[PDB]
Amino acid sequence: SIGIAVILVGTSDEVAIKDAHEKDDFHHLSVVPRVELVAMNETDPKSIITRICDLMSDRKIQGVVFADDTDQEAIAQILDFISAQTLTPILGIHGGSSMIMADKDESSMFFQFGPSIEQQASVMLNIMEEYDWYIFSIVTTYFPGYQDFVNKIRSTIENSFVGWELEEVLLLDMSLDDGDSKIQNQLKKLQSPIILLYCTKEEATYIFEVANSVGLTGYGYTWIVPSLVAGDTDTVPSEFPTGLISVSYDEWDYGLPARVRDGIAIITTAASDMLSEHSFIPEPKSSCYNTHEKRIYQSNMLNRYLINVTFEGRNLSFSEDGYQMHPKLVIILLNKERKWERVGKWKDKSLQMKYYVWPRMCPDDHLSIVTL
Amino acid sequence: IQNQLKKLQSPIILLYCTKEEATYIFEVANSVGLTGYGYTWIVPSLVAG
Amino acid sequence: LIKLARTMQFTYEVHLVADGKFGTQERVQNSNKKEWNGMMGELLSGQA
Amino acid sequence: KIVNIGAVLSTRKHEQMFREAVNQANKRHGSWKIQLQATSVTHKPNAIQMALSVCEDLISSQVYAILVSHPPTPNDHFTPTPVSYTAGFYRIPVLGLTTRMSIYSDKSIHLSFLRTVPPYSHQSSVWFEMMRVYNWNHIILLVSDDHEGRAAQKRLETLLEERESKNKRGPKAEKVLQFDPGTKNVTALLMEARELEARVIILSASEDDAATVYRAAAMLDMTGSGYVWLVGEREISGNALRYAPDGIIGLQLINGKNESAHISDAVGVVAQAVHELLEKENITDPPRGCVGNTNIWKTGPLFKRVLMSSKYADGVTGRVEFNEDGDRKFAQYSIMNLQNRKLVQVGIYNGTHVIPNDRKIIWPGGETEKPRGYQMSTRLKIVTIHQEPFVYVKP
Ligand SMILES: *[C@@H]1O[C@H](CO)[C@@H](O[C@@H]2O[C@H](CO)[C@@H](O)[C@H](O)[C@H]2NC(C)=O)[C@H](O)[C@H]1NC(C)=O
Ligand SMILES: *[C@@H]1O[C@H](CO)[C@@H](O)[C@H](O)[C@H]1NC(C)=O
Ligand SMILES: *[C@@H]1O[C@H](CO)[C@@H](O)[C@H](O)[C@H]1NC(C)=O
Ligand SMILES: *[C@@H]1O[C@H](CO)[C@@H](O)[C@H](O)[C@H]1NC(C)=O
Repeated sequence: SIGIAVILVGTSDEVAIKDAHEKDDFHHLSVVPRVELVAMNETDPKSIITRICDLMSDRKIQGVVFADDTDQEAIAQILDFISAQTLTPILGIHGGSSMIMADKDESSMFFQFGPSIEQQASVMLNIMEEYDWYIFSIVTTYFPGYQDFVNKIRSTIENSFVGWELEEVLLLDMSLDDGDSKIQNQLKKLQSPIILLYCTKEEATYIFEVANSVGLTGYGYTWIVPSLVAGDTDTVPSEFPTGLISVSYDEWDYGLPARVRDGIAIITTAASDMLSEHSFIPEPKSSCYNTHEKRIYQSNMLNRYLINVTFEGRNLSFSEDGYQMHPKLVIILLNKERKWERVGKWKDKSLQMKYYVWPRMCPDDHLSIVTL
Repeated sequence: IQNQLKKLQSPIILLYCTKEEATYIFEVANSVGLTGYGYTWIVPSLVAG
Repeated sequence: LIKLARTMQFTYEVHLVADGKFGTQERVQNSNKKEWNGMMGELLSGQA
Repeated sequence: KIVNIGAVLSTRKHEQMFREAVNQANKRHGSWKIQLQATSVTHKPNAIQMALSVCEDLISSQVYAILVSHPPTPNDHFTPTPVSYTAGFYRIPVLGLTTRMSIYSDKSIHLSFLRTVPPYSHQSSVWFEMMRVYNWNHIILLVSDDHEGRAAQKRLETLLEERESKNKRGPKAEKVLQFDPGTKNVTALLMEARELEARVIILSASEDDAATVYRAAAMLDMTGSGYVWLVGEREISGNALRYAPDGIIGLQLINGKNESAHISDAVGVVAQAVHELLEKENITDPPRGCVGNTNIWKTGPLFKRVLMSSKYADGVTGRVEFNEDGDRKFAQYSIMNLQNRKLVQVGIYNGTHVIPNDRKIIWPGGETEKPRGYQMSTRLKIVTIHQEPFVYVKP
């Protein structure tokens, strides 16, 4: 009996109680996919701590799968700390937990469910190299993750055989709102169509109203943002210029029960590939991490076998820092109706989208020429 | 029209208006950053002279 | 080289290149990093 | 009103110290519009139950900020984390005293957190200043692969990346060298480092690794004359001195682990901030309770930010002020030396002034002149291609 638990908190997913029985197709590995399910209303730290280690103390939970919402990544930190303290592979999968922590802990076994930063940067570069040919600028505050975002696209810029003329990157000290007007003069000095930026939501509002003050919001431009600027909503604020493009996770069609099944399969396939090949013991814990963490500390960790697991015809391996190689991404844009229209899919560095011509929304040029 | 004034990608601009209008236009060109040294302005013997 | 060294107090050892080619830029197969070929590479890598 | 704070320590006598300190704060500051008061608890060997006791603290009082020190345990890394996670659920600004690990400064993981001491990362600024002083302009940078190492490396590079360009170029790292924590037989790395021009290296790793590389160099004698190097603070303590080559350069914090002055400074600055907070617009509560209330303290960020910008008057540790991320600035540093199996203050680093005001530095090989690095190679290595009228090839 492999202890797999599913926790759905503050959610509306009662019908998923039937979704667990869809895991009866787990005969391919033929190792016990023993599974139960729990639930809960509104959540705090204390509730989570108590509830989960009560469960693991009750019925020998080998692993657990989380799912919640309301976007308070504090739970994403809490679950990681728990994982570290108990040496137990948990797998948080939904909007609440699925917010990538940059630097997790060492003794953790967390393995979140979503895309990194560099992957978003590479998708941006693919989109750009399709039509608009130059990374004409990068304007970013120094919110964390800063130095890596620039480094990734720069490393891809240099290491290519096509044009890629980057004009200038320039940060801004948003913490003191005086010199931003001069740096925004210099932002007008970004005489360049395709600009890129990376900051928080309120910073995006501020920068967009400033670019309105210097008129860079016009149609002689185009903007791109990662899956952090306002993507976590269907309510766009003001100041957001239309035509704006982003790249977010596919939270619009990817089935929550499909997610649950995927995670269940993940843990089961891992347990099989560990035991059947070694006949080892993924020994359960006596209690939640009260005193006896030492007896389990001696056991070698199956994380190596949890890293690389396929199933269903999909490569679902992670990286060492807990994010998906080969995730499922989509591209979205802000049309005139101020609603996030879904445009393109992405898999294996491929792109499929709206027809080969770009929409090029309205605020008289760009004739269309025919030949043979 | 001041966005279009930024669309005056051009060093030597000329203008002709009253004094208060000159103040207004100059603060606007400050708002769109055309007051910078990538420019030069000329006025007739009516603006504040 | 002899005259230059006598003028500048060197000490050295000469070795021919490994693959005869002068040098040009190339993106190798089964990777993304474009690499300097041949002798230029033997310089830029650290071998000379 | 009755505004409350709290902290978790390990002495249990600094409990009474902190009580007397907040007593003084009551008597000292303000025109008595409100009252101030606190409550202290202590650590425990279970991390989970420790966070639980923090939740108990947070229910037992409408807390306004929390403080915490380091217990006598050596697990310095993972001790002060659970309170920060538990508070971030409500953006309760928390202030740290006796921890240095640089993972904490990340504004995206411990989004509500401040401290009274700069972390190990900032240690590189004094290195850069010493480099400017003694004109050493070819430096080897040997570091570990922990997040700490990468933080130190990134900070040092972005600091030395002056390159303004509107005699010669400024000091520049010749190369860097990664290195895996806890591993033995690093000799392969030192063997690669040996044949460079530079005669000066820099190290930053844990103390056991320091001992390992010290012995490894002792086998290869990168410790002879002409070689000089300098380290952080934890490379000259514990298992270090038993293997340090006589004459290295280290440094330590001016005050260090005398946390009582820190207690005083912290309570003073928190009081100074709160008596500027309470009037703004809509404080109205901290979240009473640590259960059921699944919402955030709607004023946390603003109180935290104004606490950050709060320039203090004068503490037991001089004028204290916080960086753009909540870390004490301008703190002093004291340069040391391994004066033949002994430590000695050879100069003090006053904030930005470096003050060599002592007898004499003694460099490793036993010499007495400040050596220069980069004894440029006299031997060269030349490549050439077989081309008839310019280079002939004959057996
Ligand atoms: C899933 O993808 C990863 C990475 O694309 C694969 O790991 C590669 O596996 C091949 C073996 O054929 C190695 O040669 C590569 O070096 C691996 N890549 C990396 C980055 O380590 C993995 O094999 C894939 N698994 C499946 C089932 O497709
Ligand atoms: C990873 O998983 C694949 C599954 O196809 C397997 O063939 C391979 O042996 C595993 N390990 C590595 C290192 O690729
Ligand atoms: C291990 O240490 C020995 C010291 O005798 C050394 O000769 C050897 O090269 C080292 N191994 C590696 C891989 O560096
Ligand atoms: C801490 O410092 C204060 C003054 O800075 C001093 O009075 C006190 O004795 C010190 N405590 C210890 C333990 O060194």
